[PDB]
Amino acid sequence: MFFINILTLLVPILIAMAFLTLVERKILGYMQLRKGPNIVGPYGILQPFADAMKLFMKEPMRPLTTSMSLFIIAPTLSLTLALSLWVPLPMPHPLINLNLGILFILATSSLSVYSILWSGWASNSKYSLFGALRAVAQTISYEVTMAIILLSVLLMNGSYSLQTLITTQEHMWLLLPAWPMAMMWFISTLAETNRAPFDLTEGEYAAGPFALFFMAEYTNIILMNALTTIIFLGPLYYINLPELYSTNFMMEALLLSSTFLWIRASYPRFRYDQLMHLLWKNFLPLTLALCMWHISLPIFTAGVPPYM
Amino acid sequence: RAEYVVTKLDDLINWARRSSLWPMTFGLACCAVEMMHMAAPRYDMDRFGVVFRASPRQADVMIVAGTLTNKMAPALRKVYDQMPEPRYVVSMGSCANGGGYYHYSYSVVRGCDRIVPVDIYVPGCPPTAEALLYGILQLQRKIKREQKLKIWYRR
Amino acid sequence: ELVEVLKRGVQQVTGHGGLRGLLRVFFRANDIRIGTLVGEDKYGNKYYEDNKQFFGRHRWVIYTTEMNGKNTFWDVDGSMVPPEWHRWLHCMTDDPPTTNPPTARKFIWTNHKFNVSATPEQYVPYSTTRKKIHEWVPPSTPY
Amino acid sequence: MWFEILPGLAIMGVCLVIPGVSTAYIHKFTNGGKEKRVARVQYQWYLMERDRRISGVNRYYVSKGLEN
Amino acid sequence: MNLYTVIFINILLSLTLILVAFWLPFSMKFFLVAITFLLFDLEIALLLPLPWAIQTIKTSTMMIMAFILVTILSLGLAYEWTQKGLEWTE
Amino acid sequence: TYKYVNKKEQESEVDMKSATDNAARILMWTELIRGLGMTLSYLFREPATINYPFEKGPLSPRFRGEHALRRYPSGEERCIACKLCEAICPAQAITIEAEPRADGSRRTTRYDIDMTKCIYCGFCQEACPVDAIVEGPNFEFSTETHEELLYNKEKLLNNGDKWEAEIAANIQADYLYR
Amino acid sequence: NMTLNFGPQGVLRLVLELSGEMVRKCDPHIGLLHRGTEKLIEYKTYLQALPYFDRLDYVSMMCNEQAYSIAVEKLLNIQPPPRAQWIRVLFGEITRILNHIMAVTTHALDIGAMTPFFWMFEEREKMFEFYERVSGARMHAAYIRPGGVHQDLPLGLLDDIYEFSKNFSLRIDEVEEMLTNNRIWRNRTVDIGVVTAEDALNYGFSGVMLRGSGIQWDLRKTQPYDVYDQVEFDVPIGSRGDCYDRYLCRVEEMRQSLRIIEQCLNKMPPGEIKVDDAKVSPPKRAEMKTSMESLIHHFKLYTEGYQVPPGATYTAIEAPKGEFGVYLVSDGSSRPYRCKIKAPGFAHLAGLDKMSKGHMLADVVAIIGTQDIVFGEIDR
Ligand SMILES: CCCCCCCCCCCCCCCCCC(=O)OC[C@H](COP(=O)(O)OCCN)OC(=O)CCCCCCCCCCCCCCCCC
Ligand SMILES: CCCCCCCCCCCCCCCCCC(=O)OC[C@H](COP(=O)(O)OCCN)OC(=O)CCCCCCCCCCCCCCCCC
Ligand code: SF4
Ligand code: SF4
Ligand code: SF4
Repeated sequence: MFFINILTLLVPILIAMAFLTLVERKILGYMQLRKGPNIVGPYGILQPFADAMKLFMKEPMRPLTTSMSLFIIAPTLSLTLALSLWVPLPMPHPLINLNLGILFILATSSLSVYSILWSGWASNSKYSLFGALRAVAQTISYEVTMAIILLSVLLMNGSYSLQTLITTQEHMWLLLPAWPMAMMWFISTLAETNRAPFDLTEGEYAAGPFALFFMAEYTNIILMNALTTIIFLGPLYYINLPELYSTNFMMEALLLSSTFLWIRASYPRFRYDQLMHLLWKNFLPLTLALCMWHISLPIFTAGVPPYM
Repeated sequence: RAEYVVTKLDDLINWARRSSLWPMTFGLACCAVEMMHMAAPRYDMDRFGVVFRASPRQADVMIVAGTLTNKMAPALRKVYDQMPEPRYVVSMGSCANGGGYYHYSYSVVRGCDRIVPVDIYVPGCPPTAEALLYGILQLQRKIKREQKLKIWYRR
Repeated sequence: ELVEVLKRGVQQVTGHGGLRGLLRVFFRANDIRIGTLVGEDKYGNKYYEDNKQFFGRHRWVIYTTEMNGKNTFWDVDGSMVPPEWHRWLHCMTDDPPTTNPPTARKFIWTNHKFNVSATPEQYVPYSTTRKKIHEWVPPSTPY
Repeated sequence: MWFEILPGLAIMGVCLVIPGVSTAYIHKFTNGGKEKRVARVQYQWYLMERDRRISGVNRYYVSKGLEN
Repeated sequence: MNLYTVIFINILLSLTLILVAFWLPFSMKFFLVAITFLLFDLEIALLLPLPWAIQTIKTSTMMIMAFILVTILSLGLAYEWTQKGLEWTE
Repeated sequence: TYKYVNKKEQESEVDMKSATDNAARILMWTELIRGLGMTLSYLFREPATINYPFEKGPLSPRFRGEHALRRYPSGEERCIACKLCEAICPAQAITIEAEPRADGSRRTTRYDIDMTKCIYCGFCQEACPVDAIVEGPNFEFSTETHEELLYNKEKLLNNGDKWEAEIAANIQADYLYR
Repeated sequence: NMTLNFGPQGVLRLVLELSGEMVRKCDPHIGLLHRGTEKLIEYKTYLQALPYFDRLDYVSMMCNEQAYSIAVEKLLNIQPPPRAQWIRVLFGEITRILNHIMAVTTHALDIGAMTPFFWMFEEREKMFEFYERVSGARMHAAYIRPGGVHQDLPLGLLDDIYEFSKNFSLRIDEVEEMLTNNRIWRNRTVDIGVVTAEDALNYGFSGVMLRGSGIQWDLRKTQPYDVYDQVEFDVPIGSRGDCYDRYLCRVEEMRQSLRIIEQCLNKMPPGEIKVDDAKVSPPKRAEMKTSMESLIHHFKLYTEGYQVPPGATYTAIEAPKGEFGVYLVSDGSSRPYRCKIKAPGFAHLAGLDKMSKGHMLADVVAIIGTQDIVFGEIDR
């Protein structure tokens, strides 16, 4: 039964990424006063399969000055992490019920720098290494707030578990409080996923590797929006209606993933220096201040949460 | 017979390769504003599956748009070589078809067909985005009319 | 005003030859609009009109499934449109052949040919001018 | 018009709803019509092992009650 | 056993995809950034146990120590700022 | 007469009201939600796209596309081999060679155009004193070889016979402007 | 020094010498689009050469035909009539709008904001429709010729242009909402590529690159050439000489173009369209086919065109990118002896290196966009 559960978890998220590609294209088109894909299949639902076939049918021109080891284990690692992140997620009951689950998320997210850096060091150049260093620095820098935000918001629920946030928001979202922490969390998800306006790394791989990188990217997108939904937009949980919880979670995650593309179409890009100034001069001060605020709140209020 | 399933396999491969055409837009001159107008809403390049502009390292088709000079030919050839097989080329305009209004000049290549092999020639100075789209669909059909697996089987 | 939209939609769906015609249309021309049939040409193509759509979509055409021995159920070209309908479809006119017919002249093609860029009946160039310099030919008997 | 992105939005929504209800149903099936008991500390693990030992069929979810 | 199974499955799937792929046919600024990230990640390490520390009785002490941590971290940040360590204008 | 862009008529006020307004603009991300709203509005409009092979873009009776060699109602050709087209063609794309025909007339033996040299300027049909060579309406004549675009008297006469039912009408439309 | 070659793989080749992330040396490379227009023109009549100007600076093409027309008319010592002058002004302003759409939107595209491109190239299509309705070609309309204009306007064109001018303003506002006050746009543009007025002058700049630094120089309010002296419009000047000021200048220019088009439409006069001097401009076809002299003139004009008394000129046009000039030398022949084209992008690229001082790699791509660099007018 467990292998069946694993299949039910993995297959749909991959399908959902493959179709999130199409949703992005169509939304950007309609925002640009055009349609997008209409032909290959009814409304385009065959275009992702077409593209997958095309890529995987191309011929890989593997750079000659390179290392096959780091050439193969970079996208393998990326996809492995992007899939193993979806495991602990309570939807509402999790495939693997972990304590310290958000910490597992932090770590398995921070482990992608290794691939995004080995790819560059493998490609024998200096421009690719420059780009890789810069992207690594960006991702690293934003991991700091990605961590502190949770460190401060996990004091309204005294546990690092994801199955406690359901009862923590059994009456009210964690957005009304910490809406300044969300606005800083919703963005570090863009910069972490190198998503516009933070795409200074994609604005040098064969068909298969490029496809794996694409899959990892969009999977991480869906997952970050799912974390937002679970944490700051706690859906409904009636003990007998996991169906209800899952429906609401899906709706909110789709809202968020469409907001990402809304933004991509709406705004220009950033400049690496200004992108780093943003964090190190606007997000870290406010983050530390609100961290102290949220360490004091449960004290000068008698609302310090429990450890079950 | 194996012939039936091999025909169907080739048909599927060609469907994918023709429905996921990604262009490298080697745009040199006034035969590129028309490609832009073709990506624009009224023609929506992206509606058939042809992305607006991708990287020259993961592209399938290559649109040569405008006058190719003797100072620019080596870079175009290097791009063609870097591109991954199976790769196709489309020559958009008189300049790239035969040199056009500068055919008798000292700094012009009298046809991109001397630097790279071409599959579809689009005539005009400039050819409307409608004509460029017609040419790209002609390329789609040229792809749909391939028999790779058949020739490898009856070899 | 939403139920009226749904009604317009269901009539747009059922406005064809049932499910078979609906699938035919939706899969050849990714569109299920309903319009007025102004005419039909010798080659089996149909030309529809609707003046409430915007400029560029107020006229359109459904091509034939066969043209001069060719399965055009999927393959389709704007080169199939003969001239008289080409001129009304690219909006050079407000009047189609049915009302404004062309000038009946011989030496005009009765059967239209589409693009032949690679078919065996394509165009091969050559020189139309005869030989200029005629050589000398000696007799077939010696001395 | 804008109502042509739904063919994909709904596909993704169904694919994102499947995991949750699938896991819930499979839990209810593998654990005797009840949720999968969680063990955040050793006390709950002890209770679970004890239920398993008193079951007589080596399964923690076979509740016995007063009859025994 | 279950975590092991899931991660093994993911690794197998990735390697299978990447096999099919082939079988079908100096500036000190970045260093300073890395160092600052170290000095903040270790602070995260010292800051993570607050959900267990705020369950204690010595609240007047946890308040104090957490405030000390955050304050001196902010001061170090401000100094790295004043000394032009967050500029990028070579 | 001139104007100023990015210049204020006078200094502003540092009042708490305006300072708080600017601080709200900064923190609450106000000037960006309006761009989000513009994109949403555009999402909720009708796109300008058209099915190409079924819906065609609009043109005019003056469009300069593919070439054609015309005839008279009798069926006789019109080109009298006067070479004005060859003499005005900027790209030197027209090659002509004429002779006296057995019926004693000025007619061509050779009339070649190179579509890889034509810039599609119309000067040839501006010069033709008989309306024999015309840059017709067609634009969908792409090929796969560079040798199908070297036209000749035969190809051009076939194109004329093909498209005369349209060329004649467009000329009837526009000939009063020229 | 971390040197690199950037731009190709769309004919630009920058050679950049950096220092970390800063930019120390920018060496542009030229001649990737050099065809030999100025030499080919020497083997072609004064009419066989016009298309070359439509092909130079290919986003306007008519403010290009116009300069050549004015130069040849200055030599011939003729002048076209009022209706031709008004049509020519109207369409020059339309080309201005096209060019400024192009500039702003490709700027925002190379920066990252891409939706204006698609929102505005539809309007560009609608104006190519005018181009075609009047000339038969969407872009390269060999429509403005020495002596006036080839053909008159069809009977349903001014109404369409009015319907278009009605709404182009709301479209500009749609774009301004997204771009002008966006903090990210302002950060990408403000204080970038600053340049002072005296250095601009000494570097040879023209147009927005002049009047974004406080200078007051427009070759339509000064040195006017067409009936522009009969129409009103403002010239927007800047205060700091940065990309933001130039953006605002181009926008307000797109607005003054509508202000001029309203007047051109309302004041369109009747009459002929080309000088009735059949030794310069051909006669009509009925007169050609009924009158001997008209037919002789047609023959001579389309075989051995009009002869131009010797001399030299430099006729400057306030093109959307600045002063477009033509040093045209004439012998008493049907063909010219020399035609040198003055393009602003030339000096603008020349000054790119100084304008990219104390800036990163991602600001150079905006410094370029602020010049509207088209390489046809440059490489020629
Ligand atoms: C060639 C390509 C190479 C690429 C490979 C990339 C693989 C990386 C995949 C991501 C890494 C995931 C890291 C796993 C850490 C697990 C942390 C965790 O929370 O597990 C703890 C688990 C539960 O304990 P707890 O939550 O504290 O309380 C339970 C009481 N009810 O209690 C347990 O301890 C469970 C038992 C531990 C299971 C961990 C196994 C992790 C997967 C192993 C990967 C092996 C890969 C091959 C070898 C790697 C190289 C040597
Ligand atoms: C009890 C009383 C006291 C309690 C204590 C708390 C009181 C409230 C404190 C106020 C909190 C303010 C909100 C916190 C975040 C603010 C961050 C911020 O302001 O960023 C500043 C930065 C611009 O800074 P700067 O360049 O200097 O401005 C231009 C100068 N003219 O701005 C930026 O660069 C941001 C870049 C944004 C780019 C992407 C924008 C996308 C927006 C999409 C919508 C997101 C909406 C949120 C989604 C929620 C997710 C569920
Ligand atoms: S063919 Fe004409 S429009 Fe195309 S690039 Fe050459 S000159 Fe420009
Ligand atoms: S339209 Fe073509 S063939 Fe005719 S004169 Fe112009 S360039 Fe020559
Ligand atoms: S101008 Fe007309 S009649 Fe004279 S040679 Fe050319 S096509 Fe023939």
